[PDB]
Amino acid sequence: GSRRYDSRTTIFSPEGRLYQVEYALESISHAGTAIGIMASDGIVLAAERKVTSTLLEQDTSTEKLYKLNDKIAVAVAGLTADAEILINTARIHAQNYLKTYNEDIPVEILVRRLSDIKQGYTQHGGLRPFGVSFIYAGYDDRYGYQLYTSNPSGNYTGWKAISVGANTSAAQTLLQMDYKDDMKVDDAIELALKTLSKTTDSSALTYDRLEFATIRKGANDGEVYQKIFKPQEIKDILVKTGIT
Amino acid sequence: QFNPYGDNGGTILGIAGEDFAVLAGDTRNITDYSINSRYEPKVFDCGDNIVMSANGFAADGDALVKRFKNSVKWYHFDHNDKKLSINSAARNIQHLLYGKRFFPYYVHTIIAGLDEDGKGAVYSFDPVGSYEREQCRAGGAAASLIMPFLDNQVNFKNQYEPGTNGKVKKPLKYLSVEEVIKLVRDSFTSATERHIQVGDGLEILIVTKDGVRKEFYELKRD
Amino acid sequence: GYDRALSIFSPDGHIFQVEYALEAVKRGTCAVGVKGKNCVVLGCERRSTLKLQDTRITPSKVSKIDSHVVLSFSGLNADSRILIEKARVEAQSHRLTLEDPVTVEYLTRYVAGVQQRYTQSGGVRPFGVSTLIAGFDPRDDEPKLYQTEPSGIYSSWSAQTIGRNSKTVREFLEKNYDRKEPPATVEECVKLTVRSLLEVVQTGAKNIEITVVKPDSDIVALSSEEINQYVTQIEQEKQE
Amino acid sequence: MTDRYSFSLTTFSPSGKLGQIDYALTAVKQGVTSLGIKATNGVVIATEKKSSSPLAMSETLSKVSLLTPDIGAVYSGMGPDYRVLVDKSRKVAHTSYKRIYGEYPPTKLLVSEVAKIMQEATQSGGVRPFGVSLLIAGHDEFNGFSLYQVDPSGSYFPWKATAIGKGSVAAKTFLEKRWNDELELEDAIHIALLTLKESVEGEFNGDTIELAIIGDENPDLLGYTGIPTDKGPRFRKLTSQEINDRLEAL
Amino acid sequence: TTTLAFRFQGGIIVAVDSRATAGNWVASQTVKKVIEINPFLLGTMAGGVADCQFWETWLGSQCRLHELREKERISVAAASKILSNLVYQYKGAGLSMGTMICGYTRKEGPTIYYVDSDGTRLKGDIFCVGSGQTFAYGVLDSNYKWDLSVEDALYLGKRSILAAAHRDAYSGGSVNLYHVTEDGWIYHGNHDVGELFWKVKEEEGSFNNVIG
Amino acid sequence: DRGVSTFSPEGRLFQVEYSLEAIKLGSTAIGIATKEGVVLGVEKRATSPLLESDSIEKIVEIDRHIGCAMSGLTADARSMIEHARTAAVTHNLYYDEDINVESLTQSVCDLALRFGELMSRPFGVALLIAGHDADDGYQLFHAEPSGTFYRYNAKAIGSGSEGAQAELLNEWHSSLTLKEAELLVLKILKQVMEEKLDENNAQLSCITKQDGFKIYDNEKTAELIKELKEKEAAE
Amino acid sequence: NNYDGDTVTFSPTGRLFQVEYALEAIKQGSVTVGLRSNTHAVLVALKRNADELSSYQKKIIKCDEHMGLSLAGLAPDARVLSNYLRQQCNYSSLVFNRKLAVERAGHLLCDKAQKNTQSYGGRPYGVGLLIIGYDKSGAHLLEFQPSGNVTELYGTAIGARSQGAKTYLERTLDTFIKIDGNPDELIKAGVEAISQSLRDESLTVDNLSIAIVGKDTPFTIYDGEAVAKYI
Amino acid sequence: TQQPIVTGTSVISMKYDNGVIIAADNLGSYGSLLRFNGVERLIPVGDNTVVGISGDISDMQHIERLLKDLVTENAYDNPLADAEEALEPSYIFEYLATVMYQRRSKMNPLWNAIIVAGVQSNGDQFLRYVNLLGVTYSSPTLATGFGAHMANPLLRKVVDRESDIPKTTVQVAEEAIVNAMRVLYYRDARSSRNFSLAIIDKNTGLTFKKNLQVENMKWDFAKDIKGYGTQKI
Ligand SMILES: [Mg+2]
Repeated sequence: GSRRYDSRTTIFSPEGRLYQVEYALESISHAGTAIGIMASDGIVLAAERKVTSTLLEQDTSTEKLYKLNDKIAVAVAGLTADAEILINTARIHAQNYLKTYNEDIPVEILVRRLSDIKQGYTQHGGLRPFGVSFIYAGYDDRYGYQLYTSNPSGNYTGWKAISVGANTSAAQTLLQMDYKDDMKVDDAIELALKTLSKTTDSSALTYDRLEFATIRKGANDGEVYQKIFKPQEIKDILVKTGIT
Repeated sequence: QFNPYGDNGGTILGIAGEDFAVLAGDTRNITDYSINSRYEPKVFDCGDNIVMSANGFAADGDALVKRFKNSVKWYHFDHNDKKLSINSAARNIQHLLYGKRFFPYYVHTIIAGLDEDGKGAVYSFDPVGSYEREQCRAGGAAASLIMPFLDNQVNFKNQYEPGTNGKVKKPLKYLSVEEVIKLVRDSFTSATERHIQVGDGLEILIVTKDGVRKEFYELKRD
Repeated sequence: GYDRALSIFSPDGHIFQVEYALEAVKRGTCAVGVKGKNCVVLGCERRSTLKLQDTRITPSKVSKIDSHVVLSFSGLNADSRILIEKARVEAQSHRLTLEDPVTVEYLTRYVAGVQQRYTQSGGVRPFGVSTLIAGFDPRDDEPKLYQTEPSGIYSSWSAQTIGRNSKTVREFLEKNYDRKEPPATVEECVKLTVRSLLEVVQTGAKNIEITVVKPDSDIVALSSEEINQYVTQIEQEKQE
Repeated sequence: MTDRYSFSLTTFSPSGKLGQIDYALTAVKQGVTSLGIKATNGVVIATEKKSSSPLAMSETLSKVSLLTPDIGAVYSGMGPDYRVLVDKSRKVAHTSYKRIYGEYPPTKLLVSEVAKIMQEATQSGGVRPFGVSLLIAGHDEFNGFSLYQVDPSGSYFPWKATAIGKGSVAAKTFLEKRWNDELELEDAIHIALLTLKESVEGEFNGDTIELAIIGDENPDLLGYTGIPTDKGPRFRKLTSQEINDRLEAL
Repeated sequence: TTTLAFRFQGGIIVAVDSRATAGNWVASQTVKKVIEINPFLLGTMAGGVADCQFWETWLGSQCRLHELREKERISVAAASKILSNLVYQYKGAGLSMGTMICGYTRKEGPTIYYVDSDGTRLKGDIFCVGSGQTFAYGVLDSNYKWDLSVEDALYLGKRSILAAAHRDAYSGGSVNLYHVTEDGWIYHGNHDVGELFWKVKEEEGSFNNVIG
Repeated sequence: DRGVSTFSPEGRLFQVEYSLEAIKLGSTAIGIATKEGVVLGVEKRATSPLLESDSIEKIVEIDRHIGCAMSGLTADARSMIEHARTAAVTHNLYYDEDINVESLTQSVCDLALRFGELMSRPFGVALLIAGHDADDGYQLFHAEPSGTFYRYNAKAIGSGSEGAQAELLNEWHSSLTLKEAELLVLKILKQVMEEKLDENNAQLSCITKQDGFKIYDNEKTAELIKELKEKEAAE
Repeated sequence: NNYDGDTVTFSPTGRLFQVEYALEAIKQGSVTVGLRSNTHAVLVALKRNADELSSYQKKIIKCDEHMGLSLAGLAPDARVLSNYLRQQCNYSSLVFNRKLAVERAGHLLCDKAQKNTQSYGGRPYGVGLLIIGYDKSGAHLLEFQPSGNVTELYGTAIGARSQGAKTYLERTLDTFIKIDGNPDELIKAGVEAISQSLRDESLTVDNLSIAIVGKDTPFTIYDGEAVAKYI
Repeated sequence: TQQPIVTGTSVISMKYDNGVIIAADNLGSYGSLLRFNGVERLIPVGDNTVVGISGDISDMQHIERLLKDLVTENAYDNPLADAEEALEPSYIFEYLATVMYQRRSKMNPLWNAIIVAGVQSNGDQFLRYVNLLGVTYSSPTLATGFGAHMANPLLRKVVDRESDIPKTTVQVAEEAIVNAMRVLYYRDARSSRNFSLAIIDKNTGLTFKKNLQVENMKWDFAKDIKGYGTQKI
């Protein structure tokens, strides 16, 4: 019968590893590098679009940075289509939570929910896992500014600075070298772009090969503002930090 | 509007002796003021020395007896031909009746036989499965006519010993099967006189350790 | 639905999926449980391969199932959340219906039952997780410490360790733990737990987590400095 | 019976490749060349009507399809897969949008919905991916004119101009030289016909070329009059004659 | 029907009448209105006879399963709540039930729970349920003390049923007495109301209204 | 791969035959039926000295008149016990009586073959179901994952089974006392066990008509072990 | 070989190997014998024990007052199929007030066993049955195979070494068919038939099982000292 | 739950020494309207059973089809379909009785009263009743609707108990049935003159008589009856 053709996506190897999760992580390691850096007064999301073209309509394009709600955003690394499935779910979860408790969803609760969904695809159902790794950047009144990452296993962890996608080993070493706890957003912005500029497989880091965002309490008084950078704004910050 | 229930009349009577039991019932079947049958057997031998009668709505009565007889059969299959004891049959019937708690078997069920000590046993059920072991129980149309007579003539209620004037009760001496059958027949003769749905014939099943025996008697046909 | 029998017997009478789930546990960070006279201590290894971590928000290794019971684990992190969630739901369901919080044994039996169910259900793989469940029964001052594993077997332990290099720390505990006289105080119990992890951990910095559970829902997690004081005192006595 | 293939037929290989998606992209590569070019006041999508037989009536086979009055689509790869996608794309534009908001979806969201359908065929049980790459050209009030590409993986990218299928690599290079942000629709149509001629072997005329535009509202194609706000479809398929007229000025 | 149960120094007293009626017709004078859920728990019966019988026997099965799984006697709280949660699922369907779930455990001591077919579950010291509950309450309230002896408590419960059996037309037949201790309930006999009335009247001097 | 419910060329279910191998790896359990009662005894086999051995529950009560001992993948037995208990209690509810040991054993064995592509595999555990009813008296059954149950006068399951069974073959007779059976289980367990038998790594239990099913205290078993040592030294 | 992984796969010669392997389980099973006259039908089974402490596995199951069978192979599969027959016999009685014809009972078993041989996931039944009965057309004996093939016979035998009994019956055909109104002689012929399939072991009191149904004889099984008469 | 629309009135029957007789008129009423005059309400099943049906005609036609189907089904894989394993009256009845009670128990009854008349394999008379409620009973005489009230009294004067059955001949029984049918024609407002009569005898088999008419009617005395009390002319 049908059994003959079954890949069996949800099984352990003899070493105790989930084959598909490991291969999905291998897929993600070829995706454009995304970097998150948390500061005391905000978070920075910086990501690299994959070998673009000159004819690509960049200003209407979104493959890396997505908005989950007004407080939380994500940086994607892997299959974009897979990520959008999960993103729409995450957006619904945040709205459900808001409708139920009349309060914005705390960052971890959202992250846990998405991470649980990914986990489910590795334990039951017989389907392939989502080939996606997220960086969650967000804010709530409990823990303040938070950075998380999830991967196809459904395991998530909290970070001060983190990278996903390609060259994470090189990127994480550079972040670990220059990051400090008392750092500020404008310094983090510079660190993020400097790290990408060194780890990139491209010849030079330009505005058309980047997506950029900041979550700031740099919003008028006790409130938080998300800023998805426009192509021209990414071009300005590249000049400001001294990369182009 | 469709009324799923009907009243087939009839009257039944169970009496538990010291080492025997009787389950009696008239053989008249009716609807309203018409007679359907002058001889429609109402009390059945269900095997394992148990007798049963589900008086009231005959369709539900036949359905229940049929399902119980079936239960006895499957009890043999499932439990190595073990004999269904009268108390186990009673509990089983409770579950059959309560199974239709919200659309009841419109019947007053009585079973009779011998307990595991060889003594006479009668059990009595309401339509939804509540049950109790009793020494004496009439059921159906003329139950209200017969029970008071049995309270007086079986349990000697309100009877005292002459000379003492209310101080000493009449002692509860045991009745023989010939004595019980006389009370059964007089009960049904009296019930036939004063109740229109009672008559035609009386069929008595007598349970002893030897097995089940039947006795038939004519009743007035008006 | 996907009905495929993943967990099945092999010719030698082994369920390889269940055994490979144990290999995932072997990979997991070391966890240790030690019960004193009037307390239980859950020690957990944090691998220092991950720095730049935010320790405020990163999922802690020890989780409260109720106010009186805690659960630590070794193996797949994502898998452990599913068991923790189920256990927490069952803990509240028990309070709702029995009008009494779960015993530590009951909660262990439930979690062990879930793990077992996933070893002979179609379309699912076993949990790559072994747990240490510890706490105190309601209105009881006797310490409780249990262990579960992917196969669904569970048992009580005077002291136990699971995860990577658990063979070494079990070696330490087996010679250092005396049943006739368990760690009489909180100090002694924590000290023995930190000592046992120091056999395996590497640096006694942020690599050791300690959680002390006492009777009557008295659960507290030690800080870095408090643990660092134990680490300091242990090695100063060792220099002799 | 019952569909007993409740497991994924597309799975990650040790190298991190999704084989079936890669192979779907190979099928797309074999397909006939189609292309899209975005101008300032319109978009143009074009392809070759590769007739399987001269006895076949190639007018009955529509490679360029209207999805909504302001959105059109064209493909490269497996025709049957494209046909059912157009059916689903048309329906989803109503069920998940028009029946809710009382208006036709903006290009990007309809593309998003099509992309979702193609992604699900890449993960769902007992199915293979769609063997097509779509080029969806459209217009809406707040986003203006747009042109998207959708791949078998479900990934979609907005383009100024592009080409897919057989001679895509050569065509995209041709488009890169010709495109600018000041093209008028007629200039785009002219470039489209030039670009498309390179990949075509045999006959090159209105009967062997299919070409549509998203441009100005067509009140003559609305079918009714009386409602000022309703001004007619921006999508319009160019006739065999209309194409030949422009082939003389080629 | 008249059923009562009250907590006191020596545990719990449970007392019930025996009558069952269908309209004015006295269907039975020998109804067992105390279910022996198990050797430690008792349940009383009011309202639907079947409903009480069936579901309190069922309760005994659930209590038995509990102690098989947990290796410990079920609490009165837990046992009562199993029944109340069950009848609540059937709420609206037309179940008729008024019962006291009576028991004596180590952790609780003597405990009584009133459980209702509307889903009501109340803990308390004195409960009285049935058509003759008001009559039983009168005797109970005016004579109850925590420091009653097992002998006096047993009589109080018996006398309170007699009060109701007399006045309430739908109560009577006979009085069943139970005394619940921590080591289990103890049956204290079936007492015919007909004989008990004349006995109490003479010895107590009560019921002077009635001619004997 | 191959069907879970596949027949081998010899006419055996592969999975059932493989589950029997898992049961051979299990700790030893021994049952001995006499006319004074049935005795159940198990090897606890703690994997470490830190494991509190009294938490090892390989002997279990099904009802007051039925006890059970297990061997193999003991986690698989929990749902079998739950079913057995439910079946015992349910039958009492429906029939106001104790359920026959055979009927209970049959109800448990009905679960065994409910596997395919119901559960995904057979049970990896064998049970010794011991009890008493009024019809057939004291009974001991052996419930396998094949769905087959055999009644036994004495039976051993687990890793030391065939060595123990050969011992039970010689020792059992129809006039054994309960005390003799107790010492016999302890004797044979001590023979097949790896570690030295004591009250902490072995457990006894029995089912009698009067007292029902009882697991033995470690203090009670310890005395029977000391009584055993002396009687073996007595010749 | 490559076509024995499941029941749904024909071999290149048009064979169903899983069915044939299920058929093999029957041959491993203990011998049972069936035979009838015009008044009575008789089952005779050789029960098998695990060892000397164990009981002897029961081989005969009652289905109704007028019908029953004997098994050879997987006993649980016989329990399933006998339960199914009990229900079908019962349905016939309850609904139609009619005792199920033995031939129709064979048709029902055939069809139930067939569904297991054509579908994926399932498996063939691993047991062979010998059904005896007495209905409105007299005495009957059927032979069920888990391939689905049911066969009405005068006498037969299935199980290990069954060929010896089957040859004996094939010789005795003209004698035992005429044993009318004599249950003890028909049983003797059956006990003599099953004796042809014995090696090393002989018929003891807890080894031999016998059933009988007839004109005025409900299906009744004889075990223990009840069969000592025939040993 | 429904209401009967096109209805059939009394079905009357009785046992006699060698078999049973059953009869029913050929009318399908539509309330007070005597709509259909050629409705056969006796339906033979094989050569040993006749099912007589009163009440709703659409449900009768359904039952008729069930019985027709029952015969077909019984013949399947049954070499003795026309011999030992032929349908018996007792099988046909029990089947119908099951259906009626199941349908009432789903609160969707077949709105009928049915009398299954036949002769069993051993020559015994079968006569049993079942209706929309699933209520069943047997008697030496059986009748439905108005027949119960008027026919039974007349038929019971011939066979008053079980011991009268062997004394009753087919001629006496048929005479009583035919007289009863006349009485019903006088007094039942939903009856017709035309009727069918079936005799199932253990010797002569099934005799089905169609197009019978009520005859020898008394009406002459009507001419003398004038007014409602005091009127003379
Ligand atoms: Mg009368």
